[PDB]
Amino acid sequence: VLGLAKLVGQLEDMVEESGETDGFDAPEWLSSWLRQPLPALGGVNPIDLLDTMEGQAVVSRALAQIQSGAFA
Amino acid sequence: PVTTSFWRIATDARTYEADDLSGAGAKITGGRWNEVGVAIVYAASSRALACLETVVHLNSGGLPLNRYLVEIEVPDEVLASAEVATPGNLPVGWDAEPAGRVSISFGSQWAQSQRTALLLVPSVIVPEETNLLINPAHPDAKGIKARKVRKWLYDPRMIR
Repeated sequence: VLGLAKLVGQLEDMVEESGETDGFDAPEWLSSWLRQPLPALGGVNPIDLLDTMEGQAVVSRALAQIQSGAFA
Repeated sequence: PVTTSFWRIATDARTYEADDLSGAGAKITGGRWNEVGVAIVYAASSRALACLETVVHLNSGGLPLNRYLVEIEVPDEVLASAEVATPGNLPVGWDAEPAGRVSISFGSQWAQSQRTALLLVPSVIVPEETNLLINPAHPDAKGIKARKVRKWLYDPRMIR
């Protein structure tokens, strides 16, 4: 189960807290991000990790670090 | 000057700000050098490296975030007391992607031992160039200052 809605919500919360929501299409942005290499994960596409609970946690953490400012 | 500047590209959030020195953000998520629940401040030795660690490495371009370049002014006498970790003396695995137990454990031991208030570590992106970790619980972290100096606008995914 992909659970994209949960990730979209996480992203929307981040932008509401830390940016500007007006005009922002979170599902659209997430779609691209999930299918692009993520250097923090060694260049793998995040979508390819969403088939396990572990992978879901890893992708959610990376998404959260965008806002938190921890280095990966 | 009697200080040395390190750099963050950071956002304000609900319960902490871009110029936070309490390590609140990294406490929430964890990072390469810290566990969830342990507060650490991450900064880079150049603004360029901060951009690589913040935007490029997390592929976070294109988000309408209100990002700030934050200057972290470190007293030179506190920096003089920092521990320096290098690719040469770090345990094998410190540069795993995704970050794993080796760097997280190394950072945890440094933080909990309170050996020093500051730890200089290599960037996984550019191992020859350093990031700075500040342990806000360490007594010697007193005197460090952080301020927003401008908006950070450079976003490789920006649409004109």
